[PDB]
Amino acid sequence: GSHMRNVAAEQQLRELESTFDGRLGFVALDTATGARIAHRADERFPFCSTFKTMLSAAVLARSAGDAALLQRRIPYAKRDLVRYSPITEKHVGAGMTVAELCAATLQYSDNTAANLLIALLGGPQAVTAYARSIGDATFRLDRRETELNTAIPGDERDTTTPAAMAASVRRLLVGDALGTAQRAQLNAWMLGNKTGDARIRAGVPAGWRVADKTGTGDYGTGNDIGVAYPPDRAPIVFVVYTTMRSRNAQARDDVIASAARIAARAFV
Ligand SMILES: CC(C)(O/N=C(/C(=O)NCB(O)O)c1csc(N)n1)C(=O)O
Repeated sequence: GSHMRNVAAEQQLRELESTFDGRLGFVALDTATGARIAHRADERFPFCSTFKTMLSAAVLARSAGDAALLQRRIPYAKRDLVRYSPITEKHVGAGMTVAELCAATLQYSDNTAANLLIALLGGPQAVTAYARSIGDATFRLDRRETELNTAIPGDERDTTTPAAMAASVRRLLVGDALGTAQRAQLNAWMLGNKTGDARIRAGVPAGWRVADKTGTGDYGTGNDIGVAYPPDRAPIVFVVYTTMRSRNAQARDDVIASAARIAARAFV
C-alpha cells in the first residue's frame, strides 16, 4: 500500500462513477493504518437493508444485559408478513427465536424478521439511539420495512453517509462497539450472508472472507457494507452505496463489485 495508490484509487472511483447515471458513495478502510479510499464520503445515501447490521447489533447489545433475550420466541401470523420474508414465512404461528430472526434478517435480508426486531427494541428510534451510543451521529432509522427503501435528494429519512457507516461497521465487527462474544456472533452471522455473492465478495480475492450486508431499493439503489478478512493481514472495511438518477433504474452489482475491487487492489 501507498498514498499514491490510494489517491489513484480515488481517481478510479471517479471514473467508475462517470460510467453510469448515478452516485457512488464509497469508503474503504485498511485497518492496519486507518488509510482511507473514499468517494462522496460525507454525502447522505438511502441505506436500505444495510441497516439490518445496526439493528442486529442493537439486539445483541440489549441481550448483553437481558438474560435469554436471544432465546425468546416471537409469534406472528401469516397476515403479519411483510413483502420478502423468505425465512419467516416458513415459521408462521409459534414464530422464531430472536437469534434466529437476527440470522434471517442478516443472511437473507428477511423483512418480517427486521420488523419484528425493530418492534422488540421499541421502534425505529431505538435503532437510531443505538447508533448514537456507538458514536454514529449520522445514521437515522425513521421507517420500517419495506417503506424505508422507497422514494415518495432532499429526503434524509433512513439515510447515512459512507464515512459514518464505515466507522460504525469497523467499530461493530473489528473494534470496540460490542462485547467480545457479541462481536463474534455478529461476525458469525454476517460471514454467512447469502445475498452478497455479486457485490463486495465478487471484488476481492478468493481467500478473503467477507462479513457483509447488502441493500437494494428504489432508484436502482444497490448497497453493500462489511469487512473483508485476508488470512495474512489486517481486515479491510468496505462501504459501498450506489443510487441512480432514474426511478426506473436497475441496481448495478457490477459497479459495486468494481468499486470494491479498486480498493482491494490498492490496499494489497
Ligand atoms: C433479493 C434481495 C436483493 O432483495 N431483497 C428484497 C428487499 O425487500 N430488500 C430490502 B433490502 O434488501 O434493501 C426483496 C424484496 S422482494 C425480493 N425478491 N427481494 C435480497 O434479499 O438481498
